[PDB]
Amino acid sequence: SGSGPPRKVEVEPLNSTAVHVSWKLPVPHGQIRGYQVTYVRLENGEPRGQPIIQDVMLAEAQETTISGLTPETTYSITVAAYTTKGDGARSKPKVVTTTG
Ligand SMILES: OC[C@@H](O)[C@@H](O)[C@H](O)[C@@H](O)CO
Repeated sequence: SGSGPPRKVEVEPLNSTAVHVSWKLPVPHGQIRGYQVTYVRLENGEPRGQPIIQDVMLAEAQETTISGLTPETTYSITVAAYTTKGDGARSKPKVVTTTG
């Protein structure tokens, strides 16, 4: 509502407990104050447990590392901007599974 989604979200695995998430600026709305990276464990494709929100509270932000993940575990990741007119649209989920 406050903005379109972050564009070209990418996930790069780092190790069995961490992945690197990056994105491009939403299409130029409210003014961007930061980004909300949300991830949730999936079990057989279904979300399980509370989603975890990692705030990246720089308007210039375009990346963050999610760490403390469990090995051999599947996660669904979305990104949304925080704006002066409320949350932006969330990106479509990107789903990855950590190595062993
Ligand atoms: O489709 C993959 C499967 O559901 C698995 O990766 C779970 O996320 C993991 O077993 C968590 O216990």
